[PDB]
Amino acid sequence: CDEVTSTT
Amino acid sequence: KVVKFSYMWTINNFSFCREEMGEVIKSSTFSSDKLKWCLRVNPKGLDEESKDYLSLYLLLVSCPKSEVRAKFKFSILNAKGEETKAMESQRAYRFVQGKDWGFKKFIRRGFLLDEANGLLPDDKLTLFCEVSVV
Repeated sequence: CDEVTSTT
Repeated sequence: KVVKFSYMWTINNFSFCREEMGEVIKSSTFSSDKLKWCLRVNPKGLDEESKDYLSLYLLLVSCPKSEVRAKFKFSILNAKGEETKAMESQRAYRFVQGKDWGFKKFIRRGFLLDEANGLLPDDKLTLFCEVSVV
């Protein structure tokens, strides 16, 4: 749940 | 050198949100102008994997430079204004104009929507974002 991601 | 700033976003009538999976609500823009930022939430997640979660991202809306690096932290405020359930970037991320970064699985809908947990006082969700640009 704590992973950083981007929508692109 | 170092610039640190914050934004509090109150989303009223949260329980009434009709956004389906993939639909987004964007906040008003904010700054520390030069740079303009906004928050964006998917009440029913970004995709099938995150359907059970709110997804929350920081978006760089306007940016004079090629890129900016920023660390960020998001939290939920309780009725006392205390931060709870915070998630933080472990390092700075590279933003360009129109780029977001954040948490696909920020908080479980089944937790947040149960009013006994105290995170929707008067049906309002209050998010707090802190950003640091170095």
